[PDB]
Amino acid sequence: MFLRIDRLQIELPMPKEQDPNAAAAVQALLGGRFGEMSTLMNYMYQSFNFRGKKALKPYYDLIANIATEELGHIELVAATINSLLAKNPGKDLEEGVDPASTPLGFAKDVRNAAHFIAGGANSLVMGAMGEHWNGEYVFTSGNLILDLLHNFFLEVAARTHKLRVYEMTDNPVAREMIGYLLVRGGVHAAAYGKALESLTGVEMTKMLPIPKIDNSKIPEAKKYMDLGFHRNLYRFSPEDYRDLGLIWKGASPEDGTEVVVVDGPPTGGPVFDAGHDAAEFAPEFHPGELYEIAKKLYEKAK
Amino acid sequence: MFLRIDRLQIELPMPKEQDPNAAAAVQALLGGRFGEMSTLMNYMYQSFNFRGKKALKPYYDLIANIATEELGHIELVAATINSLLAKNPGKDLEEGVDPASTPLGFAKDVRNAAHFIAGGANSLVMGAMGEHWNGEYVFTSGNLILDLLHNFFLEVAARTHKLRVYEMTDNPVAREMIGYLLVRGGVHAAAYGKALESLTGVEMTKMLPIPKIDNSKIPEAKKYMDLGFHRNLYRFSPEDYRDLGLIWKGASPEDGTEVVVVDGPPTGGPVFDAGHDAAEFAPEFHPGELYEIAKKLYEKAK
Amino acid sequence: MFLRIDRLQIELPMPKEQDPNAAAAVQALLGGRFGEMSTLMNYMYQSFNFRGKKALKPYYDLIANIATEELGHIELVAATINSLLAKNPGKDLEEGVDPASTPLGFAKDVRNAAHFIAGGANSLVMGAMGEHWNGEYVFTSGNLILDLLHNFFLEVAARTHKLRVYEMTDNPVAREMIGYLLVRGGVHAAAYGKALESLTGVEMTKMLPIPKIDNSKIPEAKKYMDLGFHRNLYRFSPEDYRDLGLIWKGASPEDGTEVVVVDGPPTGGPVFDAGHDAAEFAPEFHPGELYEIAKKLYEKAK
Amino acid sequence: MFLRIDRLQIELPMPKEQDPNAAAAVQALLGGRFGEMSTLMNYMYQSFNFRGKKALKPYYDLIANIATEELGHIELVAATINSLLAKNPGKDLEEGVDPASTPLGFAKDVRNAAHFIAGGANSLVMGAMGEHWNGEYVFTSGNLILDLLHNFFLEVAARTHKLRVYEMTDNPVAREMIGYLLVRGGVHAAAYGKALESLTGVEMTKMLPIPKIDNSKIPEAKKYMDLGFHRNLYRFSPEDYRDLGLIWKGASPEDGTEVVVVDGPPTGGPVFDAGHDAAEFAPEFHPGELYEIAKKLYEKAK
Amino acid sequence: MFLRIDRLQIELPMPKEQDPNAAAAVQALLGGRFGEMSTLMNYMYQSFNFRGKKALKPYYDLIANIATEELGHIELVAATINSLLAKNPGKDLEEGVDPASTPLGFAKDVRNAAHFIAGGANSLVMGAMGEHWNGEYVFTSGNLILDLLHNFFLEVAARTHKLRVYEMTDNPVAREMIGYLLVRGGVHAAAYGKALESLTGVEMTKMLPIPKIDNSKIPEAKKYMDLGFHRNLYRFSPEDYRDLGLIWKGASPEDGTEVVVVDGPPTGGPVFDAGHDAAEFAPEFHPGELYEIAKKLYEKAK
Amino acid sequence: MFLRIDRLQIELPMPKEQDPNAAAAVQALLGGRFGEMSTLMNYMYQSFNFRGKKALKPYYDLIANIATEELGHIELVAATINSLLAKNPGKDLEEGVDPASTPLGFAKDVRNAAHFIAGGANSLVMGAMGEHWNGEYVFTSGNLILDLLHNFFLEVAARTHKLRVYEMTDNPVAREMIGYLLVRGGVHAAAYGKALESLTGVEMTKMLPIPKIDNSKIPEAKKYMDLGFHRNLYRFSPEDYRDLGLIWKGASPEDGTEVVVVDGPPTGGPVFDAGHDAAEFAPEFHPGELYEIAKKLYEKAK
Ligand SMILES: [Li+]
Ligand SMILES: [Li+]
Ligand SMILES: [Li+]
Ligand SMILES: [Li+]
Ligand SMILES: [Li+]
Ligand SMILES: [Li+]
Ligand SMILES: [Li+]
Ligand SMILES: [Li+]
Ligand SMILES: [Li+]
Ligand SMILES: [Li+]
Ligand SMILES: [Li+]
Ligand SMILES: [Li+]
Ligand SMILES: [Li+]
Ligand SMILES: [Li+]
Ligand SMILES: [Li+]
Ligand SMILES: [Mn+2]
Ligand SMILES: [Mn+2]
Ligand SMILES: [Mn+2]
Ligand SMILES: [Mn+2]
Ligand SMILES: [Mn+2]
Ligand SMILES: [Mn+2]
Ligand SMILES: [Mn+2]
Ligand SMILES: [Mn+2]
Ligand SMILES: [Mn+2]
Ligand SMILES: [Mn+2]
Ligand SMILES: [Mn+2]
Ligand SMILES: [Mn+2]
Ligand SMILES: [O]
Ligand SMILES: [O]
Ligand SMILES: [O]
Ligand SMILES: [O]
Ligand SMILES: [O]
Ligand SMILES: [O]
Ligand SMILES: [O]
Ligand SMILES: [O]
Ligand SMILES: [O]
Ligand SMILES: [O]
Ligand SMILES: [O]
Ligand SMILES: [O]
Ligand SMILES: [O]
Ligand SMILES: [O]
Ligand SMILES: [O]
Ligand SMILES: [O]
Ligand SMILES: [O]
Ligand SMILES: [O]
Repeated sequence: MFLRIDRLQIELPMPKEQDPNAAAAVQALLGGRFGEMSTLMNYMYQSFNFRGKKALKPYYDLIANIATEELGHIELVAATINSLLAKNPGKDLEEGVDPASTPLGFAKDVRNAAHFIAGGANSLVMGAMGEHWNGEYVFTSGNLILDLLHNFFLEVAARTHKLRVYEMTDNPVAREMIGYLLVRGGVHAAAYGKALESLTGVEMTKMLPIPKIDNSKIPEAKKYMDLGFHRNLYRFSPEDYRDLGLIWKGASPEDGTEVVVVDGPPTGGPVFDAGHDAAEFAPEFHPGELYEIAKKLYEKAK
Repeated sequence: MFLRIDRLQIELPMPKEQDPNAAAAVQALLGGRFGEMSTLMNYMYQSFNFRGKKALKPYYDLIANIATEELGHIELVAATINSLLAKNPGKDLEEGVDPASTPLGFAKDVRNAAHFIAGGANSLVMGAMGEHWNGEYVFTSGNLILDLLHNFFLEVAARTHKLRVYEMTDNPVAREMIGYLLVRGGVHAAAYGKALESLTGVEMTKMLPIPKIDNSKIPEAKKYMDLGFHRNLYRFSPEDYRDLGLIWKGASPEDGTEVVVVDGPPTGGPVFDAGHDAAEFAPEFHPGELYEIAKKLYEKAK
Repeated sequence: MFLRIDRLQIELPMPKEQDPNAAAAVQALLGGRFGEMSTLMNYMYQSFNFRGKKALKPYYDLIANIATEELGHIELVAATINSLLAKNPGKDLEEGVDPASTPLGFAKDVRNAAHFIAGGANSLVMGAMGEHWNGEYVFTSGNLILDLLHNFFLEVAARTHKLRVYEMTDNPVAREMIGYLLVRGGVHAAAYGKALESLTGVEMTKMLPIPKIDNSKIPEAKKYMDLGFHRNLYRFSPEDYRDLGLIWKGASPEDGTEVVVVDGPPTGGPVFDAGHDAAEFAPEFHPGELYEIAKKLYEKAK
Repeated sequence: MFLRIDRLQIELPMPKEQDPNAAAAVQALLGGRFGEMSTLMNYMYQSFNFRGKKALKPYYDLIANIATEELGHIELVAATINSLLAKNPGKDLEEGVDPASTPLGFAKDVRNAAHFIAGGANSLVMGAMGEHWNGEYVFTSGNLILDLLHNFFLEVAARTHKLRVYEMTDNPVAREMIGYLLVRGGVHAAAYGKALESLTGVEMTKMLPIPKIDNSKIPEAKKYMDLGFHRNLYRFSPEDYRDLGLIWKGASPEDGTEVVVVDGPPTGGPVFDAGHDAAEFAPEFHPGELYEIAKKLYEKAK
Repeated sequence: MFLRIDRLQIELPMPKEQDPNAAAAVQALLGGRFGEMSTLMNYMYQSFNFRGKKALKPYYDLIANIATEELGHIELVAATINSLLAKNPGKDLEEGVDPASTPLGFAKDVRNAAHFIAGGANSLVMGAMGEHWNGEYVFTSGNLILDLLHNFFLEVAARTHKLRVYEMTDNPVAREMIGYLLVRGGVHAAAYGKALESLTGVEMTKMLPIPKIDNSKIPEAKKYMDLGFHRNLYRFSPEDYRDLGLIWKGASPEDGTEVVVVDGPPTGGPVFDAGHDAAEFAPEFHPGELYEIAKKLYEKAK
Repeated sequence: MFLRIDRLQIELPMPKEQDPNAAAAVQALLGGRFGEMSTLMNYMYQSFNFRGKKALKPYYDLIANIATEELGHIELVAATINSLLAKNPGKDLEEGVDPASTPLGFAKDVRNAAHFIAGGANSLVMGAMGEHWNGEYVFTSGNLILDLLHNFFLEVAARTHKLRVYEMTDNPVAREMIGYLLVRGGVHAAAYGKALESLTGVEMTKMLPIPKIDNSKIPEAKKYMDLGFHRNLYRFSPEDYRDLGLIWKGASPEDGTEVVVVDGPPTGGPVFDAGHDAAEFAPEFHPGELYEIAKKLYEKAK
């Protein structure tokens, strides 16, 4: 079972203005083959399908727990996309938008028109070419070593996509999200590498980094490492998965320092609200009446 | 962000036999168009994309919270499929399997060979025809009423699929899961119906049930209604989404009785472990050495 | 624009038994790559996209008119599938079905479970492997000769699929439909062949038949040829497309006799009603109340 | 069976010049998930699959007839796309185009290059991201109420897409088509809402409009309402489907006025011919010889 | 550029019976995600896309050459499927087949009806669920180490699928092919492992075997190891790719013995001819006349 | 089996600078429905699946041999795309690229962002809309005439796509590749036309050219015809497929001159190396160390 906390894993800054094509690129990191939907769903299904949940508990704890962290990663990437697509972030009501004036004319020419037609200028479950995420992006073989090898690869392929998208987008919201997730994915690759070392004797962490560029070269990632985030494997559970430190121990590939298991989630930051976009009819063409209905619900609870 | 509890939402019975084609049918309820992946991802993305998270808070709480419940539903359906595919449920080691003896011969003739080739006799992210789940199964328009109308329909379509699959197999593991999720889906349809009533004045819950058959006629669903579980909307959050009762109030469609919000998840049941299946090399061809490695990780003194 | 006549293009026989796997095979002829959805949508879009609708009018008339015939062919193939899936053909009410008795148990083991889960034991927009029909099955290049060459090939590929499916099932409903559509497809291939001859001088009809087997060797096709139906190109329009005989003239490939345009559709046969299937909740679990509602709508006096 | 009339459901104006990206956006309304292919194919297959064609005749008439209207809607949207893609609308011959001069250079940079590579600058069976229409966009459950609920949703989701595309495209051809189809889809949603009211007692039409914006705010739609088109359900059949007025009666959601069944199709407008585009080789590189062949066909018919 | 030799990479045994469902399983090894189409197209595109073809030549030679071997592997797997589907292997003519006798009746009930409808009882470009091979099964990142890590994983995933299919069928044609390709895939995994060791210092070959079962335990693989074939990396080029031994050197993972480059292909075996299948119209319904045409082409004197 | 020669079928010129959208258009010719992957895989699978390999040998030789030529065509088109995507063609090391400077900013706005995210600025297995190539683009019926008719169509449809892309792209690398492949595809269509003439008596080559434009109007193609390349069917085999001249004889459709079989491949031109692109991490972020590793491999081979 799962619980939800209404916080992003990190706070995000506010864009100056909408950037459709940046959003379209960041979609690769959400619904593309090596996006956060893929790391999420790989580890989630592997955790369901895991054989030897007690006999191989340290490894089950690892996969089950990282799966849970990836839920917050799809959330964070979606928030980044939504921030880039928001007309009026935080503004509950805009008046005077006239559909006859072609208020979405810009969207005719952007890469991803689906963001504005199918979405209400919001994230979709797709990659940078509009390709919808698919379940064949999941590998769940039941063989622990084969799955872990897959997962080590998956994390460094995902890293490579994050680096490339970072190099496309100058928006601070994207750069902050990517810098943070470069550090988190670095932890995951290190953890799966340590798991493989324990099971096979092959020194997988010595292959890192892939590509051969340090996260320290990405300023936003460097800041998060200066805060210690590359050391941290958070236990995203009230009471379970207490044996993470049997694998998540020893040296960090980033700097050689001792890694640590942190009890509980980080404190994070606020969730994002894109506000009213009347031309998208989102959350309504003119939401004033619906806001009054919601206000009255609180009154009649008395 | 999210947390995980290492428990299924309910206790499931022990499978007494492998039933591949029953598993293949139950896959519709996991990765088909109207399976639990679809209710999950619809509500998850709508929750990310929600505009007016404070101004329309009761409705945000509702979608965000139901999304979180659906995480446990994909888990429960996957455990059911894994139960139907398990050769040696709960058993850490089977010896003496020889690939040359054709130990997967039965799998040649089953509907879903992928369960045995791609999976290690485990669940996959697909429906009853082998179709992998896809992101175009998600509707996230940004318009609150349009989304809620979609979701009401989605829940009753999903219910229809559950009823049809129930009629295909008398397997007790599958029927236990379906009975429970008929009740839970009944709550979700009722909740979206109540949300629509509040926003539009249209008495959507008076359309229920769809199809025109009562859950009380399904013995395994009646079991859970007899415990009161159709009344309960569980708040799957430590501290957030506290305004569910502004919508989740008034009469149950099942029996006219007053519905209630329950703070926190139900107690749950243990997770499922399919055990060793040597022919699937899962978790290893012979996992004895890996089990010894895992045991030695605990020798870590202190 | 289009009009509809509530009749199948031919009378079909009453199914005597459900035959799921025969239905699954016949789906190739509906939603597979070379099924009736493909001939329909190819000619429909080519007709929309046609350049020179006046300057090349005989060829426009041909494609526009054959497209219209193919609407009745998807209808006929769907009726055939529905006949093979019908539990109680023509019967408005069956009572006493109990879901707990596993009334869909047989469907667990059939090839196409989607017919029973997604469909209410009815046709779906897919082929013999469950693959949903897709728009990339359409070729609409704007170049008349290239399109016509495509269409000649399409018809003989479709014929090949019909012959193979015919050889898979001796079901009389399926064979009646296939015999008729072998004849109709023979007309379409001949017509596109004659169109190519007129534009290029290449004697395309001399390539027929493909494969090298005569329709006269298929008893159910010979039935319709014995009535003269291989001669007939029906003009499915009240007033338009009057120049078909500029192309549809000269010898039939079947027997060398003169072909003719028939103004208007053939008489047809009744539509098919699969009746009540309570286990599929179709048209309702118990439709008695809905039938009473419908009856009362007629009480509307005047 | 079906018949064809060589008229669009409304006349369309002529664009000043080609607008590739407008065409690419309008594709959502043709081959996207909530485009006219989807309303067409949903109602078409539901009509084939309908159980109780006599006992539930008013509802069968409704679905069967609306399906027929949607055939003219795919035609109208395709004509709109073709109008936006036409280089030389109405012009049968352009001379002097040299492929070596890069006459399609502009198409290198447009959103939808397939329009110019796979199509001969013509419509394709796809949406606004190039995604080909697929049969999984059809819902045909066999359960009348479930299907009608689906269809009510489908029409208002389609409306939402039409409004968004309208807000992207200032081209009169697009605005006229969309204004007209907003009114027609308004009729369909009202009709399915009235059908649900009759079967369930739930006042579905009171939910309209969705989104909460009146068609009267869209100038082209307002004109069509001033002509009475929101009242009209046309009977697209010579002799069938005569019981539409048992459901299609009472108040219009637009203005409260009495709705009416119109015997027969509207008179409509001319079909569209994009003319010659030599760089697309459409209908031929230089069609002069083919036009002479067609002329001679009329001579030799004497 | 490429050349072709009209020989399979090994001699295969004569099939003694048709086995449709065995063919359907073996399709996973052809067009599934981890089939030979995937190893082929991965290495082929990586070879095209390779940066540093001179500066990193040993690694280019390796990928370019293994790609070429995989061409013969798709050929070998297709021949195996065709053997399992052949009615009359090696026989040019069967007379007396009558379509009306339902000669394809068995095919109604097999898993893969497409083999008999779309194919003429022959291989298709698809996996074990009928899923057509797709280009998203290719990973071509341009980063040498990332690609090589991918390829190491790909080979051991492919091996896992081969082992599972081997366990599904005791058909001798299938098992001969699988035994040989277990050996060949073992060479490829070892070679990519050695390439990774050279570039990273990580002892990837020490992870082998994955799964933890030796090829020597599969009798048909041991057959080929007993001939020495696990030592051999064949250079499939007349004059190019001469630096393979810079990487393909040192110990075999199978037995610790020294591996070698073999200049040129192995001798091979004859190609397979499934013979006439009249019910499939393959190569014609009755090919006697075509055989006479072919014979007469040789009468060409000189 | 197959062999590889490290030469392109023709030399290609060097672009002045990267042209992403030209690359995206040329992708249609690689992985689109009528691209070189399709001609390749059609003929390859038809050759595997061919019945009567001896009795119909001239036709088997033709398909098997043309399949082999198409391998070099996917190679040539990929080289063209890679040339258009290369930042630094031929340059082994660029220093000073800083990811923090947004060095991929241009790629945010191009049509095909996947080239820069999933690819390392390299070719992908997809068409001009990002659609990945799929195995349903292959037709392998087992019926010789039906397949040959398909293949004649396939070649002229492919030609049409090549002409359209030529008209979009002024880059010499694209124009040279397309001019050459127009001539080669002209040979293939002529050859399949001659095969059909021999088997059927229908004068298929008289339909050529399709579209009705001569290759002589494309300057690059004209040059290759002036060199005689339209006459040449190269035998891409050491010793096999020696009966091509039984079909490949008589008049060329281009100019009436006698066609010829050439023993062996053409001499071709150099393969292409895109060089270092540090922002793509291709072949490494900074490949200096890897180049030193490769150098040392040659030293330690002594
Ligand atoms: Li911006
Ligand atoms: Li640090
Ligand atoms: Li625990
Ligand atoms: Li519970
Ligand atoms: Li239990
Ligand atoms: Li008839
Ligand atoms: Li009948
Ligand atoms: Li314009
Ligand atoms: Li009005
Ligand atoms: Li009637
Ligand atoms: Li060999
Ligand atoms: Li043999
Ligand atoms: Li350029
Ligand atoms: Li010449
Ligand atoms: Li030979
Ligand atoms: Mn992540
Ligand atoms: Mn991760
Ligand atoms: Mn659920
Ligand atoms: Mn639910
Ligand atoms: Mn037809
Ligand atoms: Mn036809
Ligand atoms: Mn419509
Ligand atoms: Mn409509
Ligand atoms: Mn291989
Ligand atoms: Mn391999
Ligand atoms: Mn080619
Ligand atoms: Mn070719
Ligand atoms: O991740
Ligand atoms: O991540
Ligand atoms: O991550
Ligand atoms: O759900
Ligand atoms: O559910
Ligand atoms: O649910
Ligand atoms: O057709
Ligand atoms: O047909
Ligand atoms: O047809
Ligand atoms: O529609
Ligand atoms: O519409
Ligand atoms: O509509
Ligand atoms: O492979
Ligand atoms: O392989
Ligand atoms: O392999
Ligand atoms: O080709
Ligand atoms: O080509
Ligand atoms: O070609």
